[PDB]
Amino acid sequence: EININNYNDDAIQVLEGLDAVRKRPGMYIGSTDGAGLHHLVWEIVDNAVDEALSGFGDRIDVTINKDGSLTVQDHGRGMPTGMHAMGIPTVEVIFTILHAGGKFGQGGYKTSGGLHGVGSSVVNALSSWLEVEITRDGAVYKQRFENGGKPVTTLKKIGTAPKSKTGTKVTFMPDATIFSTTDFKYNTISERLNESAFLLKNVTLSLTDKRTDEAIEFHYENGVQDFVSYLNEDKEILTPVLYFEGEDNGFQVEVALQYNDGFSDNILSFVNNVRTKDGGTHETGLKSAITKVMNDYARKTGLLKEKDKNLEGSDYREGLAAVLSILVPEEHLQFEGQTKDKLGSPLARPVVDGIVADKLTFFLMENGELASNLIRKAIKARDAREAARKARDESR
Amino acid sequence: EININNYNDDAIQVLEGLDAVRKRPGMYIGSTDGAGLHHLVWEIVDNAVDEALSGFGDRIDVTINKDGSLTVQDHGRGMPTGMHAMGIPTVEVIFTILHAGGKFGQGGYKTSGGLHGVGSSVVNALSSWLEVEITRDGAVYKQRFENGGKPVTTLKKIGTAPKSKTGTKVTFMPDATIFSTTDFKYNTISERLNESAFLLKNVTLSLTDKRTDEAIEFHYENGVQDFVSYLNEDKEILTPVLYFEGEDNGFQVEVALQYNDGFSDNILSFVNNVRTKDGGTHETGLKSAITKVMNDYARKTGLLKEKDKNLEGSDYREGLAAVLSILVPEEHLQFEGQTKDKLGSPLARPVVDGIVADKLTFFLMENGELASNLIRKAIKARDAREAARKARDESR
DNA sequence: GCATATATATATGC
DNA sequence: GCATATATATATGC
Ligand SMILES: Nc1ncnc2c1ncn2[C@@H]1O[C@H](COP(=O)(O)OP(=O)(O)NP(=O)(O)O)[C@@H](O)[C@H]1O
Ligand SMILES: Nc1ncnc2c1ncn2[C@@H]1O[C@H](COP(=O)(O)OP(=O)(O)NP(=O)(O)O)[C@@H](O)[C@H]1O
Ligand SMILES: [Mg+2]
Ligand SMILES: [Mg+2]
Repeated sequence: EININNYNDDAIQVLEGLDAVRKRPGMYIGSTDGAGLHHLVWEIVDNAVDEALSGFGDRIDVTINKDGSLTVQDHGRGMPTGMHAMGIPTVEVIFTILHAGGKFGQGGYKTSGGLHGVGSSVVNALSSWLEVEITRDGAVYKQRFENGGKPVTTLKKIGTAPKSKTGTKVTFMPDATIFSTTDFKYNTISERLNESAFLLKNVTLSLTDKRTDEAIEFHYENGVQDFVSYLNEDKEILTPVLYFEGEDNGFQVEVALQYNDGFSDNILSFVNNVRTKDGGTHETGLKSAITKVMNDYARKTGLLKEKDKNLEGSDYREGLAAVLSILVPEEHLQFEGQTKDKLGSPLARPVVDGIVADKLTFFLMENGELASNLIRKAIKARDAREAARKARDESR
Repeated sequence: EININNYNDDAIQVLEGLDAVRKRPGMYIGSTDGAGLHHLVWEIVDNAVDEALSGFGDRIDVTINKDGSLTVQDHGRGMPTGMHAMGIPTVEVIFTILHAGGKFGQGGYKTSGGLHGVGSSVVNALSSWLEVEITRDGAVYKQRFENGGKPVTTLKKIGTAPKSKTGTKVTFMPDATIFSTTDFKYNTISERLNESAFLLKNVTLSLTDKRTDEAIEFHYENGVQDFVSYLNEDKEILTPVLYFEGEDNGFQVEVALQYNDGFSDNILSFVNNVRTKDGGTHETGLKSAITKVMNDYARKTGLLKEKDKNLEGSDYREGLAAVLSILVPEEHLQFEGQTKDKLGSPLARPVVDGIVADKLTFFLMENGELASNLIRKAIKARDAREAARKARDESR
């Protein structure tokens, strides 16, 4: 037996890779609960999106099948259908080998959300079967895997097509043995695709559930502005949607703002169309140049007096709705961990802060009335915040 | 030439493992700053700690070399010195292959910090050079890597040692090309190792910084009680140090708690001697149980009434300082992410909430004067909080 | 029908 | 500059 009194060469083991991910899923998707479960879905969809963000495809069709598996069809270029430089088909590289793919700087993708090269393999490793249909250059190629991403067929030609017809169609059963639930939730996927559809002013995403025949479809002519509105729908707005966009040593930033009656700060941020829910170097940029440009503004118009300290950030965000969406080139792309919740690209902080800072300073100079009322609300906020502290402190 | 318009099988690159941690350092230590740099220390210490937790090593010393490299010596069993079955020294397999080790429950280890099979390998990949030295079985073996972990010797026997003596000595220089800083910080390391000491009664930990001639040692006999006591040192207490402890399903919970005249809570938790700075299922059951037990004591003794609302867990934790250290078995260990920052194992919410609730019940039932000052403390809390709500609301 | 989680929303302090 | 907890709503499983 292996011991403890007996730690020899025999005791160190090497996982075959997809096996590493079956053993330590937590490292790759976070958790094996339903939140875990849906990260598989996001991995495949992010792949169709990265195709669309490079220019290929105007339609992604997610589909919960009767039997419980899920499908992502796109009209992008297709996965390469030949022999890879390593003696199994390239598709087989995508799905079974880790740290492999097109987004390492080579030039196959423009800006793009994937960057680790694990996504499709992680989905593959964690499924009890998985199928690919590629459409390329007149032909349709299929291949299947079973029992933790194990090839059971080579890539294999099964049909012809119109020649203009291209794209990828993945379908996987998540593994009952890995996940405490394998019940895909139509409500979760609907809300995700909707989030994504905002971010492709030119794309249509769809979800179809053959379990219930429910179906929805998303499309948005004005993108991040439509996003902000959709955050303030059944709410009551105290400003028109501000829309600021710009570029800067290859960064591309798009931002939409609109205040509401409310008191919440509610601001959503995205690197290369990938929601970064914990914020990051980009969100900090925005937060910054609001507080700077508002405080600077109110000092220049005397509405915060001279001997009067500077409002705080909380104040200026109280009631805010903001969608921030940056494209960051691959050479500058850093997130904080195999996930993609937080953004560590130190360049994004001056990028955004810079671009925002200019656009905003110039919006207020133009709408004096709107901008004064924004500074008066901010003043009212620090008044409330201070009254709470006054109180909480009196009581001790 | 590889572009958007020419994407066939050469646009997919396969990164050799250690190159991947160099390509995407965020996925692997989350940042390439002072915080990332100090991650490379903690991985090598946790490896040493893991030996002591299985019973091997009474000592762990850490040195910041004049040249700015850092050593970590342990007297544990030493890494296996022979030939791994994949055809290379086992030492090599540790420092150069990802997803490899003795902690996937094979028996080499009891319960350990580590579990991913990557830490040693990450430190090597991010180092201008790395040197191991194993003492086992009468011999001192030694092996050197350069240029992000490519081996420049093999595992070479370099001399003699006495036949019962054992240990591993890991020296590495962080790679200045990767990190924005490679100054190791003595205060930082001091602090971490202090804390690693409170959980290792059988180990004395050392830090020497040959840059400046300063050293500290660390040894504790009392675990989380010595830890809580130090957490409160220059504060004023208002309670003895409380210590619960219990076992369940092979898990082991230990926790120390103690209150101060302050308004802050100070909960520190640990899985397998590894610090979980974001909590996780085990901190949460810790907190759950404090709250539920204390409101039950509230209503049973009548300091809360029918008409009154249950107190928030926030109220009960003001001035709280606590250290929760659990031991969780490999076959249940699971973090959210590669990062070990928060625990994700489901069975630990019940276990810790079981052990503490039972134990803390028993204690209030029997320390009623104190139990009532506590409850009264949470109330005057709640009245501060609920004073701030009204005095804020009364401002809008 | 009971308690389960789930979608959402505010709350400062170190 | 940084971490969610829950408050209480509703929807759904034991
Ligand atoms: N739908 C698709 N269409 C075309 N190519 C694809 C598609 N999905 C994956 N690929 C290719 O397969 C590679 C592997 O992607 P993937 O396994 O998800 O990792 P990745 O996109 O690079 N980066 P990450 O998603 O951060 O893991 C990609 O880089 C693409 O070249
Ligand atoms: N100080 C040491 N003494 C003895 N064996 C060691 C030591 N350091 C590492 N090892 C061996 O190397 C293996 C892998 O080290 P490491 O790569 O950091 O992996 P891990 O500790 O298993 N997993 P992880 O640390 O989760 O990032 C361990 O399982 C041990 O067998
Ligand atoms: Mg991807
Ligand atoms: Mg380790």
